[PDB]
Amino acid sequence: SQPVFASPLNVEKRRLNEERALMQAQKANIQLPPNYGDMDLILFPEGSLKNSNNTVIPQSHLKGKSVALYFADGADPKCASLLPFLLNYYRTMNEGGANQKIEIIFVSLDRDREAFESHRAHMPWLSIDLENPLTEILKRHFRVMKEYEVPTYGYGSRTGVPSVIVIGSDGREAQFLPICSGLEEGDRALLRWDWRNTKFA
Amino acid sequence: PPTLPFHGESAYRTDYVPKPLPEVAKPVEVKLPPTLPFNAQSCYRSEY
Repeated sequence: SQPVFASPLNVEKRRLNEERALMQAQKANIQLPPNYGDMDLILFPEGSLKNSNNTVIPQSHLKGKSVALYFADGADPKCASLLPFLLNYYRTMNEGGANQKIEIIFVSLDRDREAFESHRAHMPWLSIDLENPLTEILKRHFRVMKEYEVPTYGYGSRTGVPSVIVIGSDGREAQFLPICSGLEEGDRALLRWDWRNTKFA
Repeated sequence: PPTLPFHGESAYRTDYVPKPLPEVAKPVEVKLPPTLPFNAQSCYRSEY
């Protein structure tokens, strides 16, 4: 239940993990319901991520990297301002090193496929397509809304787009980079991104 | 007239989110240096 309980992703987590606990109990002094640390999920299925020029890349290639979800629109002027800076951070951080360390996974608020592709051509990191429900349940998970149009479960707007969320393996928000947040310091929050502690185990 | 939605979240419930616990199970293992043999002997029993 991190950073929130009432996400579709955490609902799926709880159902899968606890029904596994139930069938384990039926097969066998085991806790019902299971502990949140003991809950394990697959954040991205096999067909979710896709790199440049459209070849499938799975979750297990993200091991040993600080991965951040880029929640972005195409026609948004903050997004247009922020895209080249996250480009230079990506380029310099992945050139200054003998090992790749940072990764970025885009999910989109473009209106349609043509806007999705026109935005996508300017981003070299990993991306998630617009039709699969992952690109929506991730936003419902990480509390990012364009406006008040989702059925919301007493949430507040954690951020408006653009955002980058450094994530963990079990969906836990490792850290927030505050571009449009409580600090409101834009296009310099990328420097607060650490890569020592926030690994994708 | 339309009704504007209510966005808002106080400072406590924005940043005093329940945090992950720090990982700790780290005892300090100590190695006892093995005892040396007692190679020492008395004068009376050495010479007499």
